[PDB]
Amino acid sequence: LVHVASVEKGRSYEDFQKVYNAIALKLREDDEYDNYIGYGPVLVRLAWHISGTWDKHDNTGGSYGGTYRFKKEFNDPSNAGLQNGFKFLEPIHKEFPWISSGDLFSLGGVTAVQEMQGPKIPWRCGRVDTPEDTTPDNGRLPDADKDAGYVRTFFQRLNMNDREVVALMGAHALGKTHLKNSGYEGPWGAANNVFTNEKYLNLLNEDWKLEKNDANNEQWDSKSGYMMLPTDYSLIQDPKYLSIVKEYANDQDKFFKDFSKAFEKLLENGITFPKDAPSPFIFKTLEEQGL
Ligand code: HEM
Repeated sequence: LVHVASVEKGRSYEDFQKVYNAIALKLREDDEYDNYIGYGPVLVRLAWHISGTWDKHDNTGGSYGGTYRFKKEFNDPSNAGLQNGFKFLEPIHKEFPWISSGDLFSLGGVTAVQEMQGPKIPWRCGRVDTPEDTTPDNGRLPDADKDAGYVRTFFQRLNMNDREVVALMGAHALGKTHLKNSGYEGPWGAANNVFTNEKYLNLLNEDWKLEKNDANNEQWDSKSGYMMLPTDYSLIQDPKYLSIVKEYANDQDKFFKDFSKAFEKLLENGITFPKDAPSPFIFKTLEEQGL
């Protein structure tokens, strides 16, 4: 498969900045969701799950075709709870019907990170909606009950290396786990809707204990009332991942720079951009615009 990026006809930077603005204003307004965490966390989870289905071997899956809109992918067990992020974005798509699904789902992830005080993420437009038979089969997204070898191998299918994987996993300081969605329950840390290097500090400084939760799954719980997945615990069990964890724990700006590079790579996997294509856009925040 080849997937060539095609800009939505006649649209420029200013059109996409208006879709970003609409997502950012609604994030501000619907502040009460999930006990006042807001929708920022589930929107960056949605952007990673529509991108995480990519397979480098045959170019299937990934963000291009916007196939999460189809039933097979929408009802994948691994996507449980993302229906909330979808319903958030739906009035926004009615307001700007010209944007493709893949572009809207991925831009929601970018808008969430920047509005939660994260780094600027360069974003490219041009994903094109593809038919229901291009929808990937369930089962390509990663299990949580596994170790650092599983993690390294999994992320190789998206050709992410060690530094990219540890930077990406920094997103597990956002939001929380929910028993009814995944069989895991608890907050990741103290600041769950502001983007920081907190995951790495908790990984190095908390007194973590292995326990079973009410769904019979194992998770690591700390004295502070925080939890972590087995796959997050991996990052301090593997010697290569651990030196990168330490690096991000001591330097939030290095974490922001690397997360920014790896998250854009993730959202662009499987997409060929022509060089007539516009450069990646850097959107201004509401605050930068005085809105
Ligand atoms: C081995 C990799 C990964 C596994 C196994 C994994 C698994 C999970 C699970 C089980 C949850 C809890 C879902 C729930 O109960 O609602 C979760 C939440 C979340 N994940 Fe991941 N994750 C992985 C990678 C990532 C990456 C790479 C990102 C983003 C760049 C990410 C972002 C998030 C966010 C923001 C949440 C919180 C969502 C919310 O608050 O509703 N995860 N993850």
